[PDB]
Amino acid sequence: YYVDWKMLRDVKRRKMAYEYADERLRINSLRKNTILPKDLQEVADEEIASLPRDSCPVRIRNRCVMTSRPRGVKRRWRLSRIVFRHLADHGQLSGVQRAMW
Amino acid sequence: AGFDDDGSEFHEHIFLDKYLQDFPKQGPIRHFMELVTCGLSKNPYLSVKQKVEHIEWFRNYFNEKRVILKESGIQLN
Amino acid sequence: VFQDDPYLIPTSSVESHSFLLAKKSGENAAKFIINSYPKYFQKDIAEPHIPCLMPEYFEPQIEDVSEAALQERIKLQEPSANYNFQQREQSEELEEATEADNEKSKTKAGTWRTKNNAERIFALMPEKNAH
Amino acid sequence: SFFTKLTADELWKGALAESGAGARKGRGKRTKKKRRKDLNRGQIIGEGRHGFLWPGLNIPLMRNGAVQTIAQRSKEDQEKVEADM
Amino acid sequence: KNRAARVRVSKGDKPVTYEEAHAPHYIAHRKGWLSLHTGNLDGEDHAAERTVEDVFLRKFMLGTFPGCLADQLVLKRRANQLEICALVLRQLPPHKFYFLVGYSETLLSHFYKCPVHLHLQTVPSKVVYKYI
Amino acid sequence: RRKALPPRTEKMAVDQDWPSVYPVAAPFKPSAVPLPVRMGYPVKRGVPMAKEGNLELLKIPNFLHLTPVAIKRHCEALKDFCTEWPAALDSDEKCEKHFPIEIDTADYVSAGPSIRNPKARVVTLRVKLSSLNLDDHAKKKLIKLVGDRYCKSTDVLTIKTDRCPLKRQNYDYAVYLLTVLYHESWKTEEWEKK
Amino acid sequence: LSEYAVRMSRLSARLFGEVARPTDSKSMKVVKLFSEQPLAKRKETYDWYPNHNTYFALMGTLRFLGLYRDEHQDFRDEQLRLKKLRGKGKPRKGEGKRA
Amino acid sequence: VDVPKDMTKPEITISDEPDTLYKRLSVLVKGHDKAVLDSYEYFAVLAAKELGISIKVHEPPRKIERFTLLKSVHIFKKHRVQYEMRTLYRCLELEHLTGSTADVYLEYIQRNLPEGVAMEVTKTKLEQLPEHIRKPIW
RNA sequence: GAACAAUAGUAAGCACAAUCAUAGCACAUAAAAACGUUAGGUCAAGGUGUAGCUUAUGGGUUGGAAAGAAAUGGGCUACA
RNA sequence: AUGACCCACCAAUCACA
Ligand SMILES: [Mg+2]
Ligand SMILES: [Mg+2]
Ligand SMILES: [Mg+2]
Ligand SMILES: [Mg+2]
Ligand SMILES: [Mg+2]
Ligand SMILES: [Mg+2]
Ligand SMILES: [Mg+2]
Ligand SMILES: [Mg+2]
Ligand SMILES: [Mg+2]
Ligand SMILES: [Mg+2]
Ligand SMILES: [Mg+2]
Ligand SMILES: [Mg+2]
Ligand SMILES: [Mg+2]
Ligand SMILES: [Mg+2]
Ligand SMILES: [Mg+2]
Ligand SMILES: [Mg+2]
Repeated sequence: YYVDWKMLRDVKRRKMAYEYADERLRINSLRKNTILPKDLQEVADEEIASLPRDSCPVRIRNRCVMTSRPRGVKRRWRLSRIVFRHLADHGQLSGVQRAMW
Repeated sequence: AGFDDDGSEFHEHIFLDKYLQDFPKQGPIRHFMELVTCGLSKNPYLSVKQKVEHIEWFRNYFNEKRVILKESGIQLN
Repeated sequence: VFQDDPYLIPTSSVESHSFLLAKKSGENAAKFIINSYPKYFQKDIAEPHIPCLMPEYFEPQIEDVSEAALQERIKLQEPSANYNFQQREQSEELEEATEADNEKSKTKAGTWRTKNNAERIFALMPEKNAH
Repeated sequence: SFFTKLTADELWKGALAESGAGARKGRGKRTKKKRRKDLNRGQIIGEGRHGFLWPGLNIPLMRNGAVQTIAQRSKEDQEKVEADM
Repeated sequence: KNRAARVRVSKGDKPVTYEEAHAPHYIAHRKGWLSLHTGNLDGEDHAAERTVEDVFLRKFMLGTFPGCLADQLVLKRRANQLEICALVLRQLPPHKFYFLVGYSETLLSHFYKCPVHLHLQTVPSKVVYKYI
Repeated sequence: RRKALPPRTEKMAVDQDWPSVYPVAAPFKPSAVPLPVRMGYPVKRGVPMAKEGNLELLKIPNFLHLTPVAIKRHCEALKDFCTEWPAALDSDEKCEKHFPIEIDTADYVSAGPSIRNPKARVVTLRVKLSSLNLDDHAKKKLIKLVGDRYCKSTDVLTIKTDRCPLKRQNYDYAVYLLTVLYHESWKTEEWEKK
Repeated sequence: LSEYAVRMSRLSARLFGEVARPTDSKSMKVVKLFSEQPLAKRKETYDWYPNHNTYFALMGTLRFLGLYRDEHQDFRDEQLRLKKLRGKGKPRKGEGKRA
Repeated sequence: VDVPKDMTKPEITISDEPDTLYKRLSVLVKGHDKAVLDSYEYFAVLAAKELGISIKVHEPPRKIERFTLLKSVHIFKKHRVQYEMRTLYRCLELEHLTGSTADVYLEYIQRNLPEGVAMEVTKTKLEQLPEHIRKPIW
């Protein structure tokens, strides 16, 4: 079990977006170019908008890995601040410490 | 250690001209595909095989639509 | 081999035996779990990719095809004979290599069944002597 | 959902609510009472309801001077064990 | 008040480990780290992975050795191999102890795809730093 | 049945060689170490905690396998694998007069399951232009061709190679780039008269 | 700016393997597109989550095999046991509303 | 008293090839706590003096990364907790080394790397000239 | 439950204090700050007691979440 | 200048045969 249904939906999003990455890259190469004719890029536009909605990278959310928290996440540990602080305050994160200066 | 990348050498990475052999030579498709080829030239994360499959997808997609290319105002091969 | 603390250190010979034997029985339990449910240990991390830490497959890779299942289930003793019996029921010819492997399996695994397997080795195929 | 779980101490401390503000000012009645029971009290190492017998844990390491192989109990045997617990 | 990772003062009878006797502001000052790995250094990668591994290791070791675990785990990571150092009460006969040493080492070696070392230090009862 | 055995420190001889006890990197078992060592913060009347059951001594990386005697022995066993350094090369002047070319290569070690470091690809090529056979025209044309990769004060040309998966591929591509730069610096063409 | 300089630049670009013919700022984006690893392909993206099903299922099995001991699940268990003893259980599917 | 007899069997071969020369070898050890990098610098310097490798050691300036989180689970934004990560550096600079000596010293050193420290090796190696450049012109 | 030219107070412990950090002292700052108080805040970090839903108070997909009569807090830019 | 009412101390464990 992924801790939440939300976490599940995001795992599916990352799988789909990993699968169609090549298609999207290749089509958006045509789409992002001035050199090609517009008649090609319109058809290429309908082609990339044809692709499954859940395969695009902007629908992916970085969530807390343990606790599923949608924000207040430290990207380096992929952890919610809460869980992070819990772990760090027990001495379980190497090199992390309280900051005095 | 553990990864040789198919015994490939840098010229099989850097110079992709060999796969641009079938393509219209003076057209805008040469502009486009030379940009694509340069991009794949700079790419550390892909093998030779995958770059080739990119080039071939573009071959097959451009050769898929002849109609829109001819109608476009430039006759393209 | 043994743990270094004064409590777990073997006092006598019988203790050395029971301790080491216990450690091995534990390793055996673990490996049993790995091979019973391989899909859990499938996901790989290590970059050099150690082949030694992968779960093992003791199942035959093909079912109804004889020439695969024979050798497959022989490498694994009774499933090998069920395979050879499923190959002999389909009128599939067993060559000089087939029951030379099934023979090496009759010697490695296994007094009536030896005589019967020998009769099937000689009567069906005219096996080259050297096997 | 495995990382989403906790220690038994934490769970009991949570469910009993002894340290709350209701206990101090006597904001709740004495006739209401609930207790903590150890859930590790009657359990032995290696025991599960799948019924396995492990050479170092459930059963003695050596039977009749040899090494016992990993084995599993009969269905009815496990029925009697669970009845006992 | 700060409640983080604190053992509150009791009536004065409460046995406390050196570990639990020091609040988060005492890490790197008095008490050290319970994990050692490179991933949290300036130019380094995969801190996230080492963290999730760590968590699972604590949970797992706690469940595999019920009741005999004395103090929180010490996890040392050196050049792809992890040495788990543990303080363990004397509860089980050494038979069970070795059984679980082997079983665990094997199981986690096959799970995390790297060599796993397990070092058990046995202690009569929880070592008491304070009160009591 | 409860079994308590006295520690190794009892049977330990005073002069017993230490590296025999700790050959490899070890967790620090307190039973196997003879020296009384008290670590941990003290208490107002009391002392720092003993070495037995102490978790803080377990957290510490211990250099006990690396005791100076063990380093002497180890390095005396490693004297066989090492090959000598050539005499005449002792000064940097002769290093430059003989070998003009420096190839910089980075290797990284970090603890964990995977060895793969994306920074390990990069191969840097530093070559002095005074050690090259270039013509006046060829040298000026080279300087103008490479541009930023050439240092005008120290005359050190730099080629930083990235684009390929392996450091050997990048090494080959760097050397090749150098070769083609030199071959194409000597060629005079039409527009060079313009 | 000269023609000599433009020829020199075309030569440096053709040589070092960079883009040869003059391009728009807008089109260079395709060069950039294939010069990198696309976002959805990075191990920091698709490999973000640990597999929670593997951990949960594995440790569940190991619990049933009597190796791992889960106090949290034990708690849940005994609580639910007493709850169905009290007379409040979970309704068998389909029964609850209409009845 | 009890001495195993004839305990040594090393295996070394000499290939006819011209072993790679290293003008300079920089080994940069990053760490969290200072004392470990001190005992490691002592160990490394001693191991270099025993192989006669002639090394210098200096200390690159330390890097402290700080960042801020909320102290409360729900809402007080005036209150924060500040966390540090301190990376300390030792730089072992070895000069005038060969390829074999480099691989032996780097093996020995890398085996004995402590769990909490990381290491970066920059080798600047000597090559005379490439073949096609020597003194041909096209 | 104190009187120091001392009259019933001894007290371990925890806080304060001291040390530690801000790379030398010092100062400053940071950090620390018990027991309790406000049934203070948070069942929507996560976990949970009790009580509730179970072809639905659960799981999906698609598209919508507007707006300024008014009042006001904190800011930014200004009035040169 | 004013500020519903209502708020508090009357139960005993764990472990073993
Ligand atoms: Mg939930
Ligand atoms: Mg987003
Ligand atoms: Mg009094
Ligand atoms: Mg007192
Ligand atoms: Mg100070
Ligand atoms: Mg001060
Ligand atoms: Mg403060
Ligand atoms: Mg203070
Ligand atoms: Mg309230
Ligand atoms: Mg409220
Ligand atoms: Mg909830
Ligand atoms: Mg929607
Ligand atoms: Mg306003
Ligand atoms: Mg504000
Ligand atoms: Mg009135
Ligand atoms: Mg009133």
